[PDB]
Amino acid sequence: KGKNIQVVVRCRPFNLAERKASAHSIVECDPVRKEVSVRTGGLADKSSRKTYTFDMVFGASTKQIDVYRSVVCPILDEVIMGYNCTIFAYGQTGTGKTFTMEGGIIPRTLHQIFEKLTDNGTEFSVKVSLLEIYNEELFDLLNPSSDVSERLQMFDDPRNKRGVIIKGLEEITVHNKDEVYQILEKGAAKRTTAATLMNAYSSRSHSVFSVTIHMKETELVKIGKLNLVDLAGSENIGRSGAVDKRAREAGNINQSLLTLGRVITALVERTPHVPYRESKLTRILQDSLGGRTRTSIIATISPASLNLEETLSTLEYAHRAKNILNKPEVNQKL
Amino acid sequence: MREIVHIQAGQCGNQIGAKFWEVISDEHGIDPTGSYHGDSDLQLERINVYYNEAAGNKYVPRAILVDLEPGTMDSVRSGPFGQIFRPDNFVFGQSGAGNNWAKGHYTEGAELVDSVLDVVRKESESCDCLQGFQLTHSLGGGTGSGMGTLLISKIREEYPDRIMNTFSVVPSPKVSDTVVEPYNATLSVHQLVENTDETYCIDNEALYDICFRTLKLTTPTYGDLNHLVSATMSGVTTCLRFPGQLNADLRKLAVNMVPFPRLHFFMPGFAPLTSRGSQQYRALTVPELTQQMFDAKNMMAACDPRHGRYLTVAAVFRGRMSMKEVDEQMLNVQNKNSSYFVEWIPNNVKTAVCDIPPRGLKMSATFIGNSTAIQELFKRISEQFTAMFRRKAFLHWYTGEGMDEMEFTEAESNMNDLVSEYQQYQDAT
Amino acid sequence: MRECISIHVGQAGVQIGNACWELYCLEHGIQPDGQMPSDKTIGGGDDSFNTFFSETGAGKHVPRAVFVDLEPTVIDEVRTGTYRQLFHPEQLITGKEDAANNYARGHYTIGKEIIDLVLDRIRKLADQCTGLQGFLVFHSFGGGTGSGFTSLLMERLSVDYGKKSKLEFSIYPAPQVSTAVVEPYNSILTTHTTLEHSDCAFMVDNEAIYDICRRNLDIERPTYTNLNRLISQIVSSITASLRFDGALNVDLTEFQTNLVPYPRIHFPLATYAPVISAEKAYHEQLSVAEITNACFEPANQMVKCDPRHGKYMACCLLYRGDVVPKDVNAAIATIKTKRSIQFVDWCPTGFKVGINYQPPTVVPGGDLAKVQRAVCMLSNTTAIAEAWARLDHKFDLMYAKRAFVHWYVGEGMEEGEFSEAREDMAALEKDYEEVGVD
Ligand SMILES: Nc1nc2c(ncn2[C@@H]2O[C@H](COP(=O)(O)CP(=O)(O)OP(=O)(O)O)[C@@H](O)[C@H]2O)c(=O)[nH]1
Ligand SMILES: Nc1nc2c(ncn2[C@@H]2O[C@H](COP(=O)(O)CP(=O)(O)OP(=O)(O)O)[C@@H](O)[C@H]2O)c(=O)[nH]1
Ligand SMILES: O=C1CCc2cc(-c3ccc(C(F)(F)F)cc3)ccc2N1
Ligand SMILES: [Mg+2]
Repeated sequence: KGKNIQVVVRCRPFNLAERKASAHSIVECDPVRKEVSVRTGGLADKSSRKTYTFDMVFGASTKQIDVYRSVVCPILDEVIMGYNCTIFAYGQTGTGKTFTMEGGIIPRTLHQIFEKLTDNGTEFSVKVSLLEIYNEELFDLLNPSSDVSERLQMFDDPRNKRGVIIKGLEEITVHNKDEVYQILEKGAAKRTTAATLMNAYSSRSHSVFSVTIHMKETELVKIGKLNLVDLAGSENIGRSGAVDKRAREAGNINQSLLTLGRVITALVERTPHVPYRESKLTRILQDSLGGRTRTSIIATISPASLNLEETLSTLEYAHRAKNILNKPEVNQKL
Repeated sequence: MREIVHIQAGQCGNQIGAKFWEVISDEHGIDPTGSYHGDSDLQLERINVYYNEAAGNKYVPRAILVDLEPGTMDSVRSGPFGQIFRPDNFVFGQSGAGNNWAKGHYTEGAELVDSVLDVVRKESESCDCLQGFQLTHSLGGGTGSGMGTLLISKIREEYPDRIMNTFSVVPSPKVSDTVVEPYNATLSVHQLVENTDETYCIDNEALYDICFRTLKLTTPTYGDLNHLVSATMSGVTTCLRFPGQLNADLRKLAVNMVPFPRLHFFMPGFAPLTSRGSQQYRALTVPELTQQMFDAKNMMAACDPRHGRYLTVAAVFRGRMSMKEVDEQMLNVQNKNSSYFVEWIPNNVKTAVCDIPPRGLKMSATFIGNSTAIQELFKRISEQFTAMFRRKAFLHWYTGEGMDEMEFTEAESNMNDLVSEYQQYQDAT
Repeated sequence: MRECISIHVGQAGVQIGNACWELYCLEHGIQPDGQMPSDKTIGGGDDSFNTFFSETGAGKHVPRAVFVDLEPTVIDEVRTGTYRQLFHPEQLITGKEDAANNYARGHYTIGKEIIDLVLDRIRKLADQCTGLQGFLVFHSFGGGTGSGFTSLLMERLSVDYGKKSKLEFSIYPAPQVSTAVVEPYNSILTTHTTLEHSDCAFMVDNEAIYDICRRNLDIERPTYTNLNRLISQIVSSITASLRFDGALNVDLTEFQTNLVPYPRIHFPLATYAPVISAEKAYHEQLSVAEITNACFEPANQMVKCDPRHGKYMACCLLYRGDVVPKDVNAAIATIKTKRSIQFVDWCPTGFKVGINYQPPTVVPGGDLAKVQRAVCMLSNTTAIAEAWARLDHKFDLMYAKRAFVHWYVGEGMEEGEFSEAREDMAALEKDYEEVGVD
């Protein structure tokens, strides 16, 4: 059941780096269409095109706020219902993982969350967490109080097999927006991963930011949870010419991105075994995968012809995401 | 170079690893002085890389002595070629696991670090890079498991770069001395499996049965079987280290073996596989080795080869083979069973020929593949553990061990998840 | 005269080249020491001589060759060998870390370190030497080393030299079997990109050649060395023509340019005839017709192909031993009259072929008996493309499996590149078909 997992594609305005690249926008975004078309060339020159039709499609032009509004606001209501929701950002840094996170998205969100809840008037508490997944290890950003790595182990809580429990991380509740920001600023610093040669900044680690909201009204008690996941991406080591350690780390993740290719081919498969446990990320994710959790994916792509692989890889993943059946259920609790 | 540290631990491995190292040393043919008795340069260099040269050109074996109890090492040292190892090289905790995976695990570790660090430092210094490390112990028995659990994580942890294979005897599903005994193993192994890139295990029972049956001896001797096992290992080391007309690097083979790295481990196979009388009396024809390998009997572990599926099978021939022989062997495999061959990838098997035929028989081969049945069987054992869990015997001791129940549950759980895949292996051809 | 250097990649590359070189030494009669007790090389440094080695020291001949290997193993053998004494250590290099048969991994990891030395080493020789008409490349498709190495090599060499011709003698996995799962991944991935850079690429029918040679041998199995032996000898014949004028000597490359109407067709398939086993050599004295006819038969064809299926846009003939063009003509009439070989409409003319004065070159300890004449032919067929496809499919299956993505992923190689290989293969096949059609 659940609504199908929602997938939107965003094509970045040609990155300045792209411009230095003199990358050319093969990519065409027809937002009316919600079509995105890529000059593959096929074998042929990229007269040849590959065209996809998307749940939502944003050209470079698409303004950030708009995106959010269209994607976040509906999620926020689900959180207030008790939904568990997750939004994952994929694709190129140029495409604006960084463009998206630098600005909101996060700072904007906590303000709105309190505003909607308090207008709701529900008695509520808000707790946040921020961790980074680096080389298959967990590190607490959110609480500098907590360690650089939050004490991280995960077990099954029997209620949901997919449902898991991450012992030791603490979200600290604050009724006010303000307290959250103070954490927010703190968290960010911890969050930051390694910069890259190619990009000023890169996400070495996948970042998972989670906001849990406890709501009580006269008595019905609901709990809403939102996970904002920012992909960590690798570049070809060979291209990078990065130090071996750097290459290695990139390779690990990159390889992991194949393993993420693989599990998602399984979800499409509806194959008996879904390799959630092969990554900490997909295990944590695990209950969300077409799961009860209401999930949305924002795939960012570069018009640049230069990176064939990422364009092709984002196109394959968009197909593979739809296939898995997302059963968001409002996790409304009384 | 690229020496690998050899580890013997667990009492089993206290024998077994020791046997392996010693036999390998025998393979060295280096005199007990540690100088190289063997005329052969080729062996000498390869061994020599393996064994740091003491003055007097002694060969310093790459091994650590771990004692369940200190006597065990003593027996080892009192055992032959004590001299070759410098006593400095090894140290062992007196305590040992105590045949408790957890209990040993917790207790051992403190000792473990001290011992490991010194040796590891030396070893790290010793070669520019080690291919990896080999562990010998019995998981099924409490210490192999207990030590292994603690050791493996850190040891692996130290170099993610290094690729390590572990050896442990798996408890015979047929019988256990105690129910608890495999219990210690199970947690260890379960934790171990993810931890260690490669595990090589043979069920004790099958090995004993096969060894015994083949032997037609009253029983297989522990040592002898260990010797057999060590022999199995030795060929791999020898062949790879040694030049070969076709030699495959460990990396390529290893990566190759798993269709992708996800597949955690493959189960060992030995060739030639023959009965004691049969093999000893009989000489292998070129096809001969393959056939033995092919049959169920070949697998050290007991499995029905149909029941199992082979992700891949690899054999290392030792010595030269005729190309035609290459053809014949390869051809047979595909022909023999569709399912046996992996449908997906042709040329499932890859073989390398050792440049030099092994000491003794000219041709040697190894078996690679997994036994579906065997893995499944093992999981069943965990189920037995589960049943035991209903008993909830020795929960307290476990408590003393300090391991949580959840680890137990999960340990089974992960295994359960994996095991189904195991069947899947068979399901796929 | 001109000197050539050969490059060996992978164990296979070295071994094969090794066969080549020693043959050269023997054929010259230059002692393996490198300074022949025999008199100095023919015509002093003959063109053949110079390519094979140079006389310096003076009074020493040192071969022009570079041996590269990721894995120390094969190269160390060289060091062992007597030939090693001939080869000054500069020429021979070994690599610590083997490819481990990852094209990408071996290529990236190994290549970076290796290249600088090799390029320098080659460079110095290149500078010193007058130059090569071209150089030969050896490597293994299957071998990771060849795969990774070649890819790195191809771009760099191409970029730097530009004009200098490149030829690659590569081992094409026999459709019968692949040693490794990796090999299909390696081969396809490596091959396609590199090939485009390369003027032409050569692949071997391990199965076809091995079967054919072995069967010709009527021997249970040829030695690998023996198998190499065939390769070397043919090559030597090739060298001989250019090096020393035959009845007709042609610029091999220049002729080759004629031979391949298209850069699109990197290389015509080449054959050597008569197909001579030791026994085959024994059995008959080849005649112009006989050799040609023998050559035509697929048995001759090292590659397993239906020559009928492919068209012959054109073929080349090499001649060895005494020959008279009249005989050639007689062969010509025979061939021309014979329907069986199909000529593409495009090329009305068989021409051209060349003849060598000297009897065919042989690899030392040559298994096969000498043949009066040696010939080589180039043909372009769709079928040859098909063989590539044949391998491709398995690779495709592998890609369908998407197995072992991770290893490449560690490399950072992409599925897309592979897909590109496949697509490129498809396009290439299409091209081959298009050209193939008369
Ligand atoms: N194949 C062999 N199996 C053995 C041998 N000795 C013991 N075993 C098996 O190994 C298991 C016992 O493990 P160990 O010998 O290593 C005892 P360990 O030092 O690890 O721990 P403790 O129980 O604290 O002594 C059990 O399943 C035995 O059947 C041997 O020489 N060969
Ligand atoms: N032309 C020849 N090919 C050979 C010979 N022996 C093996 N081969 C083929 O070579 C291929 C293996 O390649 P290599 O041995 O060169 C391996 P390489 O060094 O490139 O990489 P790795 O060994 O994986 O590190 C495989 O297809 C074999 O069938 C030979 O004597 N001649
Ligand atoms: O079977 C397949 C084909 C490849 C694939 C690639 C991805 C991916 C790889 C890389 C990126 C990124 F780096 F561009 F972000 C994004 C998605 C996800 C799923 C799949 N499934
Ligand atoms: Mg013991």
